[PDB]
Amino acid sequence: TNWLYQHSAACSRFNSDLFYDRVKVLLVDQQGLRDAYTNILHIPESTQSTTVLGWRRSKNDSPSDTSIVYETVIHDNDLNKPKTGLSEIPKEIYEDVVDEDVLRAITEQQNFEKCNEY
Amino acid sequence: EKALRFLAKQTHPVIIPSFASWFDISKIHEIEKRSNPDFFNDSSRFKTPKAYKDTRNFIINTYRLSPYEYLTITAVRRNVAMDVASIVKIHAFLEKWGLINYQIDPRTKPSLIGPSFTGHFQVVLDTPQGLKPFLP
Amino acid sequence: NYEQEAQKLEEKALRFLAKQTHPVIIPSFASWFDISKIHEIEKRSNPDFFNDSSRFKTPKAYKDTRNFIINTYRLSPYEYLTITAVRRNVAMDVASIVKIHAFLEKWGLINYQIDPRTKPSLIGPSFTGHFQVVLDTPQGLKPFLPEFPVNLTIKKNVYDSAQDFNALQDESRNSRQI
Amino acid sequence: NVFQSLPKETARGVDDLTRMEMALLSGIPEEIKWSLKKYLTYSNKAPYMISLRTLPDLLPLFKTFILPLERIVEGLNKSSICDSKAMDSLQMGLNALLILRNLAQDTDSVQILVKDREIKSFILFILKKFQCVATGDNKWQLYEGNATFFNELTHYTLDLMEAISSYIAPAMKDDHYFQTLVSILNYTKDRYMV
Amino acid sequence: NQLIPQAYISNFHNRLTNEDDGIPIFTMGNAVLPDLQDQHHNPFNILRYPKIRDTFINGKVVSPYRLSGEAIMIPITLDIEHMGHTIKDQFLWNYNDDSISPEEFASIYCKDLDMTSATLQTQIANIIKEQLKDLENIAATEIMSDLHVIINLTCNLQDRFFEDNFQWNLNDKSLTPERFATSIVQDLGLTREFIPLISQSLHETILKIKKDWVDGHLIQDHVPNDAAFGYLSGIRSNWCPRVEIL
Amino acid sequence: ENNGNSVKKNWSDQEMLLLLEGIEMYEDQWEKIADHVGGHKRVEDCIEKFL
Amino acid sequence: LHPRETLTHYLWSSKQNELVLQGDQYFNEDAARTSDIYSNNNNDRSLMGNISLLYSQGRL
Amino acid sequence: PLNWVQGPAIFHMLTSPYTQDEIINHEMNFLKGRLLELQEIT
Amino acid sequence: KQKSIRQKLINNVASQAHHNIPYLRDSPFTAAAQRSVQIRSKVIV
Repeated sequence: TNWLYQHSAACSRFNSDLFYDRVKVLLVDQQGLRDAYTNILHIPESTQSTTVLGWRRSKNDSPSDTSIVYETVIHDNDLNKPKTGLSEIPKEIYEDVVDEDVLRAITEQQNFEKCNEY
Repeated sequence: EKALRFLAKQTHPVIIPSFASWFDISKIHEIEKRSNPDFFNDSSRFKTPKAYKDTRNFIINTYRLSPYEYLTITAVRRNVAMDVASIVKIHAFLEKWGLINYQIDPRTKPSLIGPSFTGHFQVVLDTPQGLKPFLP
Repeated sequence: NYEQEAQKLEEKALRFLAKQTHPVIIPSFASWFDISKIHEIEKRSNPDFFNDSSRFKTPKAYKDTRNFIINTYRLSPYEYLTITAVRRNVAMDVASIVKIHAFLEKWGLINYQIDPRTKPSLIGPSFTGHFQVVLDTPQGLKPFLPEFPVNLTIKKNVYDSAQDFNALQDESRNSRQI
Repeated sequence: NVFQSLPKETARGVDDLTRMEMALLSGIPEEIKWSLKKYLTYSNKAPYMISLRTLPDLLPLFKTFILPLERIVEGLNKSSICDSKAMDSLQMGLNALLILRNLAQDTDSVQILVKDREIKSFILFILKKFQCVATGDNKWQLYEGNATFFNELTHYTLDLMEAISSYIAPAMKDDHYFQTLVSILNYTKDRYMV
Repeated sequence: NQLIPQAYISNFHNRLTNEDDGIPIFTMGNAVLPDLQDQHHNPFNILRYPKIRDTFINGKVVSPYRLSGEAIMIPITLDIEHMGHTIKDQFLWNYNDDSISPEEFASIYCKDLDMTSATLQTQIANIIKEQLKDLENIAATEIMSDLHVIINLTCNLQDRFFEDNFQWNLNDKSLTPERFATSIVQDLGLTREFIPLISQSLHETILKIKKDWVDGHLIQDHVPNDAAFGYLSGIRSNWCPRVEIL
Repeated sequence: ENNGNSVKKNWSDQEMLLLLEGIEMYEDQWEKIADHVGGHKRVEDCIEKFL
Repeated sequence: LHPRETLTHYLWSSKQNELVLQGDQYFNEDAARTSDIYSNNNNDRSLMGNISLLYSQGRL
Repeated sequence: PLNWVQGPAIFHMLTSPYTQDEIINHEMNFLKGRLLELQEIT
Repeated sequence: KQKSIRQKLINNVASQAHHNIPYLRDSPFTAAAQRSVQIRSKVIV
């Protein structure tokens, strides 16, 4: 006895040790790194907003206006459901499942992920 | 005989979504049978279904100690005597179907180190008669 | 509690924003290019990534090495980027990465020889218009929320004309007036 | 100290030759219109610059707007051109046809166009469509609103036939060109065409 | 006016020979780069950083250079000493593709290092042709019968030697070894310099196992080492990766 | 006055007077006309205001 | 013979012909001597956009 | 081989007529202004 | 004085009127005319 709990605790403390090691190097102490070949500051891709959607047009309030308003906006679908992608699954996989509520939920999550655009 | 003592002592309560109701913690069925047939349809002598059951139980039991942290591949690989070509195919399976990476602290999932993203930078056009902006 | 998390997300978005200091000049024929999607011209110029002949030539890795060279070129626009400077950072074959770098140099996206001081400017699009770029929440700066369709504008900016839009001026000439 | 030795021959961007060469390879339609208009200008002002003998990679670039014109010619009998896209392809095709006509009287860019076995097939197609107008058959009745899209079209094909007429001097018995043009001659009323 | 141009700065070899950056090619607020802090859209504010004003001062003027069913990845090593310093690097090569010549890539590689000695372009390419001739029938194998080998893998980068031990199955072609190389770097938090190095150290071990399978025909599929939890049911892994500072 | 004015395209009486003074001085060379207003007005903008 | 693609052809071609015939209206005698061309007509878009181009060529 | 050469003098007149008789009278003046300037080179 | 600048502006933005205005350059008569005025003369033999 006391084998599987010891191995699982070793796995959990190893994952926690790696999580405590990499974030102090990347984000806490000097906030990034420096490339040796080019003048590019190394930064993790997790804080970079890897996707971009289409353009949005509007109009100013005053007529005969010459000001150009260029800016950014952040959009997300409710910020609660995760990005566990069910969209990389062909439609012939989940056909012999035992329930119908899971057939509702998988298609709901696939529509949630295919409605990433506004 | 072995996981019953492990599941009772230091196991955090299970958070399961609605699209993960097909998952069975005891045995397997036709969804997990058809996804990775290399464990079943005589691919090798080492990819036995009992070792497959041991790994698919060990990963979902290793996640129960830290539900809010990202379960990496290497931390599973430290105490699993299986090929990494199968460890990745099971870890990506459980991440795709939303079991071991559903509700964690999202700053725990690592990404690739590199440059920043250029999506909001102002880029102009080289017109042969001017320098008109690119504003569609 | 919701507005406090929105203000924290706006503060960390101001922390990780990668502000612009130098302009990027692309030619007029290179207007078909987009960051996210892969165009049919890129699909037909290098058919080895899309015919699925080899395993080391995937469209995901092709999009990654397409974005990497362009990000490392646009973060430092004044530097002439070479093949050796990006070879030691990405793990791909030479006979295809030279094709990719020659594609990006041939179509004028990177390594473009221009001196913009001797060319006049024009006003192409309309004057009015709120040109806002739509980004997504990065996985890693999301709130914890132990158990929200609110948008946030990070940097507000105005321009008097396109000639100061080309020179990255944000009407700060009230401070540095002659 | 480094911004004082810039070469002035390439500090204005890339030159107009490769700019207009990449303009037709791009997908921007106003840029393609500008490139075809400037190539129509260069074909009148200096035909030796854009000749096929000097630039070998120029002959597939102009065929991509002339070869899909056959669908418009087959659809020319009725009002098939509805939007501003089929008209745009029509204008690009008739511009590139006149560019290749202006590149066909230079005694060096002619033999390669004779060796090209597809431009002559387009010429044969236009002559077979014009033979119905020259004869009076019921097939492919010409639309009167689209007669101005064809009267100025057939002259640029007859000019290319006049250009390639010297290199098809070995003629056969069942020659479609000699069968078509003798019926063209008995119908037309244009002095220049006769 | 008052616009900085797009090109004509190639201060790269002086940073290769700067003797402070982690480059193994040549031997002889508080942020360093303002990629997260604004400069109020003024150019002069970039001159306060020493890693950027050195690029503005010590720059130079160059000229722009103008230029199959299954890929065979062969790692190519290089070790040539010339005028005091050495050249030590490694790069993969597609044996199936023949679009670029090794003479042409050696000319590009000597143009990038700012040497132009007109003999290293032949000296590198002769070693490239020699290794591609000696390794022309070693990576086109048809490996079956479920070897399930063990791999001790080492990475050599500036007294920071990376070491790991894993059991690999070189029979199935599902997992990409480049994906395996970058998955270790994403977890451990290393830089992008190990991204070529781990895969180029892995393909050499793969071709060594292919040499053992072809030249000697040794099967040696006899009890690979486990921890009695995975494959072998002894009592019911091997090691862990680490970065040692030597 | 000699201080800085308000936001652009307001065109107070001083800025309207100095441009019509400079046109009667030079009649061409708009680089020498834009600085007579005070320098804070563009060459491309003073022509658009005068027209 | 066809009732569909000739009425959309009419609604396109007659609209383009009306846009061509309504393309010469701001260049009359008493229309150019007034000030309702230059002032506040940013919706016109034909003129008042090439003053940065004609000044760079010396045409004035 | 690459040789940066000056392009030919293209007669781009400001007004753009369509009749032939309003083009030749300026084209002859363009030829007289072009050939007398390129004659002194050779 | 401003009338001379207006005459130099209007007779330079309206003398062409078929290269920047889209609906006048997308006309069947104007496009055919601009194409047909660039016809190079045919040589004999």
